[PDB]
Amino acid sequence: GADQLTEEQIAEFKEAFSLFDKDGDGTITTKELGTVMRSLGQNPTEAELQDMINEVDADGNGTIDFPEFLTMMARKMKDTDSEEEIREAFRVFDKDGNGYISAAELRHVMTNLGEKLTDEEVDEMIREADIDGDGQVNYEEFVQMMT
Ligand SMILES: [Ca+2]
Ligand SMILES: [Ca+2]
Ligand SMILES: [Ca+2]
Ligand SMILES: [Ca+2]
Ligand SMILES: [Mg+2]
Ligand SMILES: [Mg+2]
Ligand SMILES: [Zn+2]
Repeated sequence: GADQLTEEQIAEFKEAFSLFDKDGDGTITTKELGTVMRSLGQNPTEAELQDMINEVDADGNGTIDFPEFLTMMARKMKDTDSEEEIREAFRVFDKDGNGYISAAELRHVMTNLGEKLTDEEVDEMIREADIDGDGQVNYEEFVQMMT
């Protein structure tokens, strides 16, 4: 849902993040999250606070940065949020929007993104990611292509 947030919503979330981030180091700790929760009448344990962070902790460093905070504010988990971002990346290559990346689409978009590969490199990239062997890369294959 983080992709559906408006500009004013994001600007308000920036103000909120700054109030959570007491020491201004750009990350929210369990200590900082706990302060906020208790100001709102809750008493989460340290384990419950760490779990709130883990649910959005895409990089696994144990703290919330602002992109992860946007996941939290959209009331989403990190797995759904990452799937939204992978699907956005997929759509960049799927120029004709049919749900499959062709060799010509991969060559075209990679070229315009500054990496001009030979026709042989593109065919090789397609074949390696093409699991079901239909000659194209669907979304589920695109995810494994990126791991
Ligand atoms: Ca901090
Ligand atoms: Ca993190
Ligand atoms: Ca396509
Ligand atoms: Ca395929
Ligand atoms: Mg969304
Ligand atoms: Mg966006
Ligand atoms: Zn995200």
